[PDB]
Amino acid sequence: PVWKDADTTLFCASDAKAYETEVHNVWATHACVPTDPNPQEIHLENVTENFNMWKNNMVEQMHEDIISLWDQSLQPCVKLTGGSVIKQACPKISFDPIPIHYCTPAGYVILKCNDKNFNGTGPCKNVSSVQCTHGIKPVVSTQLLLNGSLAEEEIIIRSENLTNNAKTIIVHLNKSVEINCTRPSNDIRKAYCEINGTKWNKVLKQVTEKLKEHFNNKTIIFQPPSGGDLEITMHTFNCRGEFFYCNTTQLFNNTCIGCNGTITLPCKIKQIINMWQGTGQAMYAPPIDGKINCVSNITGILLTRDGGANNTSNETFRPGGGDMRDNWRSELYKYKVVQIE
Ligand SMILES: CN1CCN(C(=O)N2C[C@H](CO)C[C@H](C(=O)Nc3ccc(Cl)c(F)c3)C2)CC1
Ligand SMILES: *[C@@H]1O[C@H](CO)[C@@H](O)[C@H](O)[C@H]1NC(C)=O
Ligand SMILES: *[C@@H]1O[C@H](CO)[C@@H](O)[C@H](O)[C@H]1NC(C)=O
Ligand SMILES: *[C@@H]1O[C@H](CO)[C@@H](O)[C@H](O)[C@H]1NC(C)=O
Ligand SMILES: *[C@@H]1O[C@H](CO)[C@@H](O)[C@H](O)[C@H]1NC(C)=O
Ligand SMILES: *[C@@H]1O[C@H](CO)[C@@H](O)[C@H](O)[C@H]1NC(C)=O
Ligand SMILES: *[C@@H]1O[C@H](CO)[C@@H](O)[C@H](O)[C@H]1NC(C)=O
Ligand SMILES: *[C@@H]1O[C@H](CO)[C@@H](O)[C@H](O)[C@H]1NC(C)=O
Ligand SMILES: *[C@@H]1O[C@H](CO)[C@@H](O)[C@H](O)[C@H]1NC(C)=O
Ligand SMILES: *[C@@H]1O[C@H](CO)[C@@H](O)[C@H](O)[C@H]1NC(C)=O
Ligand SMILES: *[C@@H]1O[C@H](CO)[C@@H](O)[C@H](O)[C@H]1NC(C)=O
Ligand SMILES: *[C@@H]1O[C@H](CO)[C@@H](O)[C@H](O)[C@H]1NC(C)=O
Ligand SMILES: *[C@@H]1O[C@H](CO)[C@@H](O)[C@H](O)[C@H]1NC(C)=O
Repeated sequence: PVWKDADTTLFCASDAKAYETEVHNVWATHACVPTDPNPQEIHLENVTENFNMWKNNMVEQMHEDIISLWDQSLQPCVKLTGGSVIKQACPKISFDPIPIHYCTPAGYVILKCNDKNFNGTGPCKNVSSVQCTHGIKPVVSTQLLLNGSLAEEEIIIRSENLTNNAKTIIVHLNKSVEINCTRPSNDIRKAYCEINGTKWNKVLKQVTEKLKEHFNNKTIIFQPPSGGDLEITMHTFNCRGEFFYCNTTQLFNNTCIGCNGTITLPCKIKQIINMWQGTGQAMYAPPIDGKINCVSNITGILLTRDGGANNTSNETFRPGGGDMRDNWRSELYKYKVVQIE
């Protein structure tokens, strides 16, 4: 029972159904193995281990997987890409992510931090050892993290360096907030998201208080993004194959901390997309017929702190996103691959 930090090629596992035509099920059918039937972790009594969620190769390996999955499934009619115009089919596919597990080969094990207040960086006291991670839904989105896990007690603030304003902050919520997005049946690209306002604003209240704990009680100010290409300025996600862009100004600007009802965010289903996998534009086909609906859980927030506010008494935070590696980070944060012996 000796180990050291190391990186190896992992393998993936999932409860995919071989009959299902959903693209995540197909990709996991040919690319992952069945999940462990009898998994079990080994408690490491009075062992303290150092983790770093911002420098973890697991994240890059999952990222490479999700790039491959999307490359094979969600494929665009036209892909303007650094001067090329690769054209191809874009059949309306079935899209709904399933949990994926990340497993070590023989000779390696993953270490899992069970400290219920772990912030992703430095020491962990209650350390367990596993062979596979839990099932992680690979939900691509900006500004808001959806379908995710929740912090087990206090709202957790994750960052590689909180005093460096350039490094993204991940708010890990301890209570989810439902966001219910609909494109009603047949402007066929107009859509909207509904969110409970009292819930959302109570949770933003709590986030404010946490950030106060992290910033010497400086005043905390929320604002929408300041410049961006649309995938950043708007909450962008995929609903049954369609790319939704949603204005979140009503979430990051009324402050509202007589306002307490149901927030309705306007949204558009875009066709031309700035891809998150790599630089380039992808053009898909117009939306499917019928009502397109997704009821997701908001479980985390991607935030960028404003710079140059050192000599002021405020700290400004704006929703961020773009690098999906942080999206996988928000779930992989408690894991670490150690080579055995
Ligand atoms: C570092 N690496 C280089 C290439 N890259 C980009 O260039 N961008 C820039 C682009 C606009 O500027 C926005 C991109 C983005 O997040 N797109 C996106 C597409 C679909 C969905 Cl559903 C979504 F949630 C997000 C990020 C990724 C990061
Ligand atoms: C450590 O985490 C494990 C995982 O659930 C569990 O035994 C318990 O929460 C913790 N154990 C102790 C002794 O605190
Ligand atoms: C949303 O959150 C609720 C309560 O936090 C949970 O029971 C439910 O499973 C979550 N939904 C999804 C799709 O994870
Ligand atoms: C969430 O964490 C906050 C601390 O930021 C705490 O005050 C609150 O009671 C927690 N709520 C839930 C539902 O866990
Ligand atoms: C994370 O926790 C460690 C140890 O408690 C601490 O050194 C580090 O500053 C923390 N980071 C954040 C962003 O709270
Ligand atoms: C965090 O950011 C500040 C500001 O840029 C920098 O001075 C400091 O060295 C950073 N921390 C580390 C550990 O590099
Ligand atoms: C979501 O929104 C639609 C349209 O407003 C509504 O019919 C539905 O009841 C809402 N809730 C759920 C869980 O779908
Ligand atoms: C919103 O959730 C809050 C709980 O904080 C509750 O008071 C209310 O029932 C919900 N509002 C609606 C319109 O469902
Ligand atoms: C922040 O303000 C609270 C007031 O409730 C105080 O107890 C706490 O010491 C303050 N912390 C810092 C770091 O200023
Ligand atoms: C979001 O809506 C507000 C008005 O409610 C508008 O001022 C803002 O420009 C919109 N955001 C974008 C990115 O268009
Ligand atoms: C919200 O901030 C935006 C700046 O992007 C601006 O459109 C608006 O004035 C602010 N909110 C209100 C209620 O004015
Ligand atoms: C969140 O989970 C629900 C329940 O499976 C799902 O219907 C929804 O599409 C998910 N959200 C996203 C953005 O995938
Ligand atoms: C702002 O303050 C942080 C830490 O106090 C420092 O690292 C950073 O360089 C400062 N930025 C400027 C522009 O002075």
